Amino acid sequence: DQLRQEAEQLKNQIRDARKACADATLSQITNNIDPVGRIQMRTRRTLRGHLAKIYAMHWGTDSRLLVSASQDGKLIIWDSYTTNKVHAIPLRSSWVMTCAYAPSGNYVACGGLDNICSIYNLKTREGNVRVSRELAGHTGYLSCCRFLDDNQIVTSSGDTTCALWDIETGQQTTTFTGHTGDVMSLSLAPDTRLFVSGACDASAKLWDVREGMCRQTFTGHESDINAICFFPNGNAFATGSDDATCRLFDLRADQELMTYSHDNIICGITSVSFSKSGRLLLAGYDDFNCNVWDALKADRAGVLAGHDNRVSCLGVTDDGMAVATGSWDSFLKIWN
Amino acid sequence: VQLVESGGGLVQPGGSRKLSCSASGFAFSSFGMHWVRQAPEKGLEWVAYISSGSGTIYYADTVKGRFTISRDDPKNTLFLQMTSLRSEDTAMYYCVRSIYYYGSSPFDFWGQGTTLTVSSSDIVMTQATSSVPVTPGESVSISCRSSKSLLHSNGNTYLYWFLQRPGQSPQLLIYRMSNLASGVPDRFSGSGSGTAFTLTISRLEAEDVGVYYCMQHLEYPLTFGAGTKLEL
Amino acid sequence: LALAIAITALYSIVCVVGLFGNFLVMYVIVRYTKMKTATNIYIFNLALADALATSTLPFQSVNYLMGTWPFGNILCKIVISIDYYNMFTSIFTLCTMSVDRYIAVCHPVKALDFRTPRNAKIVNVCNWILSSAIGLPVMFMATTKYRQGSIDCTLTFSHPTWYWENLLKICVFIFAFIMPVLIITVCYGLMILRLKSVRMLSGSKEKDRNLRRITRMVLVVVAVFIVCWTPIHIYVIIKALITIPETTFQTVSWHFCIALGYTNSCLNPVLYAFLDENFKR
Amino acid sequence: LSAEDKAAVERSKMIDRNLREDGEKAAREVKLLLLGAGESGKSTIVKQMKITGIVETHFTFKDLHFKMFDVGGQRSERKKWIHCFEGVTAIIFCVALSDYDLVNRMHESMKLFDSICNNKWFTDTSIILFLNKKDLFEEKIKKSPLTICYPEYAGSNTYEEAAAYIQCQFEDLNKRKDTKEIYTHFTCATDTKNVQFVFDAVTDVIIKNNLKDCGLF
Amino acid sequence: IAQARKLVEQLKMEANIDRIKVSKAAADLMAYCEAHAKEDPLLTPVPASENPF
Ligand SMILES: C[C@@H](Cc1ccsc1)NC(=O)NC[C@H](Cc1ccc(O)cc1)N(C)C
Repeated sequence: DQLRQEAEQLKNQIRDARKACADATLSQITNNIDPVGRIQMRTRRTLRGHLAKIYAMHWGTDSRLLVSASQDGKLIIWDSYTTNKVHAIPLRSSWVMTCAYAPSGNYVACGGLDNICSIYNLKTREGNVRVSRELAGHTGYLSCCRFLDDNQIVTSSGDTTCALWDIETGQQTTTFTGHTGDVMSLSLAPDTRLFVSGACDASAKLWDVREGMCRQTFTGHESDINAICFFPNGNAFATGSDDATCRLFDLRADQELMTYSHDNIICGITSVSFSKSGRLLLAGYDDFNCNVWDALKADRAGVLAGHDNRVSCLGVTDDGMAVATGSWDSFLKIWN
Repeated sequence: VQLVESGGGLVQPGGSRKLSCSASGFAFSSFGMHWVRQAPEKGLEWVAYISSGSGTIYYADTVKGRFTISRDDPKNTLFLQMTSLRSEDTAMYYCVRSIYYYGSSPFDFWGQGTTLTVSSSDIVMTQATSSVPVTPGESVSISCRSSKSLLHSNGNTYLYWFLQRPGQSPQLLIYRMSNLASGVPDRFSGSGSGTAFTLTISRLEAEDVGVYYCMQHLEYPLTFGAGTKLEL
Repeated sequence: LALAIAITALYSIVCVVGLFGNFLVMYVIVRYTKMKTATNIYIFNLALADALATSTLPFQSVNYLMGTWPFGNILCKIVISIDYYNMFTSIFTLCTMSVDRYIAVCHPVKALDFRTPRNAKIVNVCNWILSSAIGLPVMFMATTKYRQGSIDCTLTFSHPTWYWENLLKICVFIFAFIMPVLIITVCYGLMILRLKSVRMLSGSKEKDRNLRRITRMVLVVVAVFIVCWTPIHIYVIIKALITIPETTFQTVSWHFCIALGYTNSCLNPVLYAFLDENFKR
Repeated sequence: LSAEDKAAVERSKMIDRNLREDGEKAAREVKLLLLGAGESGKSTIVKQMKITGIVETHFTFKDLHFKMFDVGGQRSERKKWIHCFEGVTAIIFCVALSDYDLVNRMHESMKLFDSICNNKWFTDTSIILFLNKKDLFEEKIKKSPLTICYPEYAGSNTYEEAAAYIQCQFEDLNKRKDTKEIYTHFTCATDTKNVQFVFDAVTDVIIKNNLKDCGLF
Repeated sequence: IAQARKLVEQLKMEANIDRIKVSKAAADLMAYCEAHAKEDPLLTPVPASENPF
């Protein structure tokens, strides 16, 4: 009863303190920065091995190999330089909505409608890729998963829950339960010490991995949050949603910084990533093409239009040399 | 992982004989297979190779025509048939595993060996020294030279370093001139540039004395080095 | 005389239409549909074969224009080969498309196993190889002769020509008119008989309009084939059977029959490419 | 020029042909999506077949292989994962005919049927509707008429009319009757004719897909 | 109704956060974006010699 009014008053205090900590907008500060100019990105490679729509994709830290997962029951690992298929792992469940590629390169992970995260050991004897481990405990479809190291893995599921697992033990070590809607995205900080997670309640929560409690909560979207990605310095992140708008928040300022939106855009976001320096924002849409925004000027600096269906996954190499976009036409495009 | 091969023994010269290499413990169908022989008083020499799926076969110029190589993937077996077996083909034959993708470690596992006995353009790899005195706890550096620059346009320097202990099959140490094979202690290190390579062993612990071989992999046929012996 | 230029003009315009149409069809396939489905290989094959067959038309135009063969033995030991080979390739790919559609409609579960893009390529190359069985003998046989006036090149055989040339005519008539018709008509008849009893084309007048459209396009395809290949075949048979004396009427009729024979090839991509609802996208 | 890369390219091509043959094998198998409200006959039709958030049931019938996907054991926002099932051959929707009076239940069943039939992803996917528990429905109408569920019902409280009225109510929930077809069958346990009905509907939709592929349609 | 206590406790914990002025955060963002401008192949088109794609 009175606790609801207490929560209302606390939210009141939070947002007029956030207003009290706002002086000038990002646009007002960055009006003095020269625009990046119209950048033209040409497709350099087309990885054509998948038969169904591609749902996930992840780059290696060496920025050469990339893993991609399709609904045809296969996740395959490509050498992007030569377009050769290094590996082709068949999945026990054809319903895969996420995949991650370990920073060491020794493992890959996948998951989906089966509520199980499967870790495959790439670098083993016997010359085959075998299921190193299966993680169960989530009661909803897995939306995302990232590798903290060779033994710690963070998953987000559609049961409004994120979890940190010890792979060797095989069971959850931490359970983050703050969201109310289905968690659909995930992004680790560059230091892999805290991470953000955007859910279907139009809210993005920031979690401290070590202690397991939510630090800050960010609102501002009207619809489901589909993608999230930290800024390279780790002090900001961008989110995309179904209301066809992206927005850049800030941790220390604790409030939204910029809103990337165009009246010509009416289709929701599916994937968000920054560039090497953070000056560009790459956003994948349902209108079958990617957009490149000036992250500081908030104007569409470019368009990546080469896909015949919606772009479902998008990633940028660690060295920033290229950007890979997957889509529902079963082809990956490596742009540079 | 085991590759046990048989089919040796005394053979009348000019006849025929086949060697069978049975493999158990790995996905045999996904590995390319090599036959490499070592004469009773000489170094290693590449004989034959079949790719995965038998789609590509190569033979050394010495045994081309006389020798043929095949595989039975469902039975996980490797076959080398030899016809007109002259007296220069008496040697110990080794069954070698090698898988080629990006960042793989080919030539990583070797069989134990048959002991066939017959009664009576190529890149040249030169290990200048042949025998080196060594004291435990010290550091040594085996050298290798190449007639052609092993460095390729894509940045890979295809040089492999193998170690053969007395009475044992050779063991992979270094692949592509810098990478350590799995299970190899970090004391070994590889370095060098085109046509000049070095294998450095630091704080040399014992029980690794043997013959060090220096093999190229830029072009077929694969030519080994002469061999460098480490003795206490 | 006027008809001497009118007939070669007809040849040239038919050739231009056939070329342009088939080149456009192949370009559209390779640039927009990319030959991805199980079909769209057959349409590409048909367009290629029709273009190749129509490419010879200027040669028959020149031959009639000057009444001789200026191109010598170098070319018509292979352009007659091209013509005879491509007529069979186009006819057999038409039959293959008809059989493909019959299998797809009247045998669904078996079509699941059979008709795949790889098998489409296998059947395509098989058709080309089998048509080589007439492409090659006509290549080894089309020796140039010395005509009554100056020159011409036809097919010559050994003793007896009484038994070999008529055998070739009967064989080409049987394996290019009788079998193709008895295949495509039967297959497209059984397909419509099956389609009459499909719940997606039964009521709901829009669906009846769809069924009428499907059967109409099938019937127009078969009718075009019949009307385009019957005249030349019957003219060849009557010429080989009953003597016909030369006049201004027999030559124009014969050239008109040849024109219709290649008119099938030029009009074929209108029926099989521009009437395809996959191309209407 | 491709010194040790030739073996890498050969491996790439070989695993590519394995991918091609696996996809060809998977393309010859009919996928069905099983849906329906809770406590319905959704489970009892799997027993009619010869036979965790996803359930897969493989069964073969007359040289045709069916993968039936049950998704009811997953509580999440359906719009976040239903697009995964786009391109499924057919949707088997189970409705309990004996729940017209219990709680109303057919109101939620019709709401779910309307939501899933007119969905942006299943705009043309055929629906096979299984009206289960028809035998139990016999004595439910002798004591409780159809008027409770349907206020505007005007007819004799007989199976031969009430069941037909219910089927007509269910089938008229699609706005695209010219592009999608709804097959209805009152589930019977006699000689497993349900599998035959599924086979017939799947054959019709396969024929339509083939007609679309060949461009005839 | 035990969720209300956790919700209000978490809201109270989130309230006691030392905010930073938006001007300073924006300045830090632009300083980071300009300090690494040269080390970003996507911004400045790299010559084909150093481009692996
Ligand atoms: C003038 C003649 C020779 C020539 C000159 C340059 S190239 C070929 N050209 C022709 O006869 N063209 C018709 C044939 C069809 C046919 C069918 C059955 C027969 O018994 C005889 C012919 N062609 C369409 C394959």
